[PDB]
Amino acid sequence: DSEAVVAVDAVSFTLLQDQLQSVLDTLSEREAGVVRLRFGLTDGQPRTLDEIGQVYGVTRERIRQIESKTMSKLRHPSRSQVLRDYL
Amino acid sequence: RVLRGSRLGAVSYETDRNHDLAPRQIARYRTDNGEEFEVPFADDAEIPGTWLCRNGMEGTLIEGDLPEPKKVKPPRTHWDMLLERRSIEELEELLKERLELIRSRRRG
Amino acid sequence: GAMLDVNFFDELRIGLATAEDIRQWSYGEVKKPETINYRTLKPEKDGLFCEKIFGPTRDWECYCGKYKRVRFKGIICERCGVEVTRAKVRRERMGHIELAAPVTHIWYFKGVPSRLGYLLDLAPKDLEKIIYFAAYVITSVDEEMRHNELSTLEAEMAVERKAVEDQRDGELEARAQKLEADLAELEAEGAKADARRKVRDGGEREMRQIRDRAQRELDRLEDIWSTFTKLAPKQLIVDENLYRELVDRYGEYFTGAMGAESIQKLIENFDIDAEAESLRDVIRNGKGQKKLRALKRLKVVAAFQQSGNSPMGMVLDAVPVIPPELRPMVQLDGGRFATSDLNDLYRRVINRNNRLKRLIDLGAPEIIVNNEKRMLQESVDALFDNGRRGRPVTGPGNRPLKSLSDLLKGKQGRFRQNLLGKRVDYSGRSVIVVGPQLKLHQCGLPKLMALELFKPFVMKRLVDLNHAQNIKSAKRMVERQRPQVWDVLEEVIAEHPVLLNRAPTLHRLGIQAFEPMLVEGKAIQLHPLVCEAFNADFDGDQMAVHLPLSAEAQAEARILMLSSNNILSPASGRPLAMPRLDMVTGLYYLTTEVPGDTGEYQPASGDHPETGVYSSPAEAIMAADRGVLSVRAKIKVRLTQLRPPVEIEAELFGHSGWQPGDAWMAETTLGRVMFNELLPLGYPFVNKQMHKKVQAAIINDLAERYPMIVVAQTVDKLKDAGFYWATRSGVTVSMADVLVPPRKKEILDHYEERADKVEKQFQRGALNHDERNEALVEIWKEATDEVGQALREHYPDDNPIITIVDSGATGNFTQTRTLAGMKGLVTNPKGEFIPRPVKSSFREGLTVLEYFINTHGARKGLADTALRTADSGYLTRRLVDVSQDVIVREHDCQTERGIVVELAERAPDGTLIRDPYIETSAYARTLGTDAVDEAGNVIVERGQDLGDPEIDALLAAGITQVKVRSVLTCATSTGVCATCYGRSMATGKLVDIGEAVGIVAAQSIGEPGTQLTMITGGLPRVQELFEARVPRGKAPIADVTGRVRLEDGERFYKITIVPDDGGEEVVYDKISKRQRLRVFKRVLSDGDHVEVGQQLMEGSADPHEVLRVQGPREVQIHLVREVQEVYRAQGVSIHDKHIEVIVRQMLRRVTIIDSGSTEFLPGSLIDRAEFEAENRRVVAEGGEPAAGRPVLMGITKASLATDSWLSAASFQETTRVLTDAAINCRSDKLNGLKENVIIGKLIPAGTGINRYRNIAVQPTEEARAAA
DNA sequence: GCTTGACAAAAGTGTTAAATTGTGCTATACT
DNA sequence: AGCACAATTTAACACTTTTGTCAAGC
DNA sequence: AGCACAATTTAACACTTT
DNA sequence: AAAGTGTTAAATTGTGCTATAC
Ligand SMILES: [Mg+2]
Ligand SMILES: [Zn+2]
Ligand SMILES: [Zn+2]
Repeated sequence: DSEAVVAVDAVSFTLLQDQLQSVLDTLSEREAGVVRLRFGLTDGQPRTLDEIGQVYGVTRERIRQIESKTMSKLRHPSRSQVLRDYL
Repeated sequence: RVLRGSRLGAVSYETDRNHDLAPRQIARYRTDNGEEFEVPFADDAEIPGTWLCRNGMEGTLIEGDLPEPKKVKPPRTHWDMLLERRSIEELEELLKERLELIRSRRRG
Repeated sequence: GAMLDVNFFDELRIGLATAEDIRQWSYGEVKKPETINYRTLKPEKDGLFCEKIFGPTRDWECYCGKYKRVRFKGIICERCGVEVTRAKVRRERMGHIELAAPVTHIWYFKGVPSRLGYLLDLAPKDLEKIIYFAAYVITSVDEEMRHNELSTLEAEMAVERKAVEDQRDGELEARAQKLEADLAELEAEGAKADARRKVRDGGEREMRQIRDRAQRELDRLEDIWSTFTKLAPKQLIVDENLYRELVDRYGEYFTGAMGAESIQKLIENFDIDAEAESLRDVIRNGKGQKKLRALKRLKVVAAFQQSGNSPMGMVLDAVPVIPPELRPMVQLDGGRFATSDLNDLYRRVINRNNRLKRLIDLGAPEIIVNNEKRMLQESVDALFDNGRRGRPVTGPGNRPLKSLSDLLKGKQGRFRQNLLGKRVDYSGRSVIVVGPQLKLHQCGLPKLMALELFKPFVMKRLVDLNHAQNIKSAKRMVERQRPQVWDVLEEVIAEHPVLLNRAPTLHRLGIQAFEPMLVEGKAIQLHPLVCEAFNADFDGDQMAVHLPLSAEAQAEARILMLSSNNILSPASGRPLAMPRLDMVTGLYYLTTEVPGDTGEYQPASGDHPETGVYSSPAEAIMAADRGVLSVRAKIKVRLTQLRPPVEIEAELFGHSGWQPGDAWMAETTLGRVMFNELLPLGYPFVNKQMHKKVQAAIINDLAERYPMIVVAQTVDKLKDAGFYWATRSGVTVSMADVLVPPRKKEILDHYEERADKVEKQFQRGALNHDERNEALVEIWKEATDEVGQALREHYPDDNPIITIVDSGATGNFTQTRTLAGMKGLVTNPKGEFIPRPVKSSFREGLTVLEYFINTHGARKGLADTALRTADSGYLTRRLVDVSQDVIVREHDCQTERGIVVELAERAPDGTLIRDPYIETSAYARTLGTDAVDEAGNVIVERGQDLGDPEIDALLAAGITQVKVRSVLTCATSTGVCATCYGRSMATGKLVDIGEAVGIVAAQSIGEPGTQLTMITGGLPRVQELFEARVPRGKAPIADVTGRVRLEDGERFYKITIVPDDGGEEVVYDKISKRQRLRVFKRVLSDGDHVEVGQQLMEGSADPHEVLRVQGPREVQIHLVREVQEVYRAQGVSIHDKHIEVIVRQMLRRVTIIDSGSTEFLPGSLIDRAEFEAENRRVVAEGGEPAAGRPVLMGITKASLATDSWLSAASFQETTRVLTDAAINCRSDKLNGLKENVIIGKLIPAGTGINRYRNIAVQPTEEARAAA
């Protein structure tokens, strides 16, 4: 049965979620919310840049440069080394 | 060799939840033999008049909309297959013929 | 009550499903015979896989795809109708099909006995004619109209009869006028005679034809009216033309139909109380075959009357559909599809149902509709139970399709394949090799098998240590076998026990826990002492390794199932981890004494001193390291650290004979000192030659008196010294050691001369064929035994072939007699003896013909071994199943009943010699009464364990009979008590209060059944006794005391016993001449006094007659003795408490003579406790006690007639148990340990009962106090 | 820290042609 | 088999709207 | 294939018409 | 004396089982 639950993957996904929250907690208050709404880590449904700009009161280009700075901050080796093993 | 197989489908890994879920409204349909069925629906959804219920037979909504009989016909109901190949004058001059055979055979 | 069924199970109730229940489970009606699309491979709507009805194929996505996330759940997509939910509810929602014509359930029509036939009083041969459209059945008749209009109807009938007669006499007058015209116009002129005779003959012929055609149609018109005048419901009309004549004429007075709708109409007009009262009254008043039949019908009528059932569930109107994940459609790679063989039957049912629904609306003649309904009935019958009525439905390849009934039956059914025994994770298996340096609790493990076995533990520990970043790199590091993980595996493997198991698992010692230790290689290293328990040999056997995970399972492996906690056997009590084949001959070469050896005790004083003394065993070892001393030479050491025997310590010290440091001189060998240094410090010096029986006695005394950790270390030291001296013993086999007897030739010549005289007397004509066969058999048996004696007396006592036999290491003497000497007689394929016989030996070599003769028995033995080990597992299975609810329940029930033990009969004067079988019937019991000698005192008081010193004290006191408490007379409600059971043979102390002693008692009888070779004598005799059948060599017993008249007669026998009271004599007519009469006291014949239950012929008395005549306390003696005789004839010791545990489960029930008035059908087998309860209540509300006698029934019949319906269906006859559990609406309570195994609960025995698993554990305060 | 203008790709959306599926009919005589 | 015809589903394209990205600027 | 067992028939019976 | 007629035994069919692991 190939559509079954592999037991050593469902543990690894849980530890990946915990490590993801542990890495995202070292960021600031707004950039972590921008990432969690841009990729849908809290609700499951992703958002657009206008959807985050509606809740933060700015345009799409202000949200986009915040995201483009946060993704550069996450490519730091202190933030990339503990996540590189999961891919 | 091993021969893996799959019933076609997927297994997703969202951890389950039970508090925030988009809101739903309940319709109620009524079938022909007086049964009541409750169907949930999304709020942004046009609730239809007729629903194929759990009983196996169609049930309309509890309101009085009366949407459509949709003018559906019989199909061929023999006759039609008789009337399409044989005309009325050939039948009327035959049936009466047969009718007279009821008159002559009864008394000899 | 709980549809989710999560951990709250109080009962589990079965019952018939009405049509209101089938359309209540279901989530919609499947109405198309479609499974899946051919292009898009998506399930079609309203088909056998439809999403709408059974659920979503993908998790949280609808069919069209509008809703695809967990934010919408519980809602139904308004465009496609599929409720968005998990996707594994496709294996739990049902579905139903609405039949356009009713259909009878096949289990309730084609059973044995047929329940629909009993419920309607219709024959099954008539029921099959009705429901498969072959005969109309009258279902109602208006009696009032047929009563009062009968006169006008017969008056109108006489009109048609006289119309037939009038047309008859009109044609007869026409024939009369025609023959008058013939005999007028032909005879008006001159004519020939014979042609006029032919004319008058042909006129008579046509007149006869007229009156006889009229006679035939008159008889037809009489027959239809005679059929109408006797009309009644539940009739049959097989004519199929007479029914149309009854419908067009007198068609208003009745109704008739065909098939399942007519059966439904008969069930509608069925008053259960009238049939119940009539069936009650028939068995009360009448007798004969009519009474014996009505009990069978009263069973099913009372079943439908008592409960809240109704018979309308026997005919169906909606058919449920199993969810599509239990009959999947799996796409194998390569784009291939596999369906699960239930889809074709569902497709055929819905196909023929749709075609019937189309033929009815279209309007059709009756023949096509009846053919369609019969096809629908056969399709649903093929779905429910294939191959029962008619020929089975086949697929491609002429194989029968698998129906729903074939998922539950058999040794493949869901029941014995996937519910009672499963495949497990965290396990492996490998070949086994011998591990002679390990301790008893250890076992080697291959490091690859232990790395793959212990994978999550090492995957955790190498992340607790900084060796990997996370769990994924740890998994990759383990799968790549990086060199750091072997340092971590020894950390995570320490003190973590593993269960080792070897199939077949005959007794409970075939699963044992060991602690592991990593061993290079790929073979499991087993300890050389547990091989007796596993019955493992090292010629290629494989064993399985399981890993217990939780803390409870680790505690159970460390405390309950460790290898060094189970030394003795639960069957007999003998030590099973005793030394064997090599260790026995090592200790036998050690501790023997050779006279005249090197450095013996000389003394020849007068010119030189004794020169055989030694200051200590250290000086003797230093002497034996030179060439001066042999180990098996008699010397006189001075031991300062070994305790002397009681006879020597009594005269040396007496008041305190302690030996840590006090000296005493011992005349022994050196080898017995080096043996006794292995035994414990307080143990007395032995000074005997170590046989195997001596070592069994030594280990048995160590198990009785010393603690359990001393015996294991002693057994390990004994195996070490045994291997070290077996390798020095000098036991080799060469052909120069196989000494032939030097006078074999003259012995064979003398017996050949005797055989030649016998053959000469046969060829002369003196004695016939079978007599000379028997004479040759006797002569060559005497020749065989004489050459055996010559070979026995020729051999030296230190031969390597004869030392292995005499030390009890392995083998016996007869094989040695076949090695050097004579093979003897060889059996036939028939079983008789070949009168030749084989006079060569396996050292001289056989000839061609003697080898070809020997192959007969040598292959018959192998085939019998295979068939015998096939037969023994069935007996072990039945014995486990009949006796699983015999567990220890309380400490003492305080009964005073008890059996008596034979226990050392007198002699002829003679004080008292022991009974031979005391250690199996009187050892490990408890006293019911205080023993008393001849006015004496109480020598052994009530409630003692009856060990060795108590038995010797009872034998010294001169009392030869002891009333003993037992399990046949135990007084608890459910299970036995601890003091009634006695000492558990495996632990050596009293039994605990959770031991499942019924399963131990079944395994102790089932294990040695393979060594039972064989009126019957082998394993069929045990199978005959435990099934309680009537034997083929049935011997009659007496019914009363009196005098026996033995009469011959018409070439069999006659025996008539006349009483002394007197009364009616007893007469037994036909006893065949092969069954010889029976000796006890001359021998039986005539002029004889008979006892009450004396046996009259030799053979085997059936247990039913001895139960009926002598009561239960004698049938217990008979069953225990007749089983233990078969087990004693082959040298197997099973204690009688196991056979008593089995035998107690047979006599638990009574049969009913007279019902009284309390719900008990006559001839039914009810439990004794429930019978006494309903006879306790009956003194209130009118005293009429139900009368019943005790019955004795076999293990299959008792194991099938149990309360639990889930435990009985998993055993035998799953269909006919499941189909009368459902009629009675029988519920289960889950109290045995076969249903808790099925449902996944804890069994109620051992650590699963409440008083053991409700232990609260808290630190004592001083310690919480001191921390 | 944040907004505006401008541009380009991605996603819905409507319509329309094609491909795909469902259903009726074929008359020497045939049992 | 084989063909004819209606009903239905799909895919393809044109056109509009959303969503994202670049350079400038206070 | 067989071994056992329980349900379902030929036939073997006295009893009552004809 | 024939002719059924129902009740009582030997023949007659069907059902269920037949070890364990790789
Ligand atoms: Mg072997
Ligand atoms: Zn949908
Ligand atoms: Zn008791």
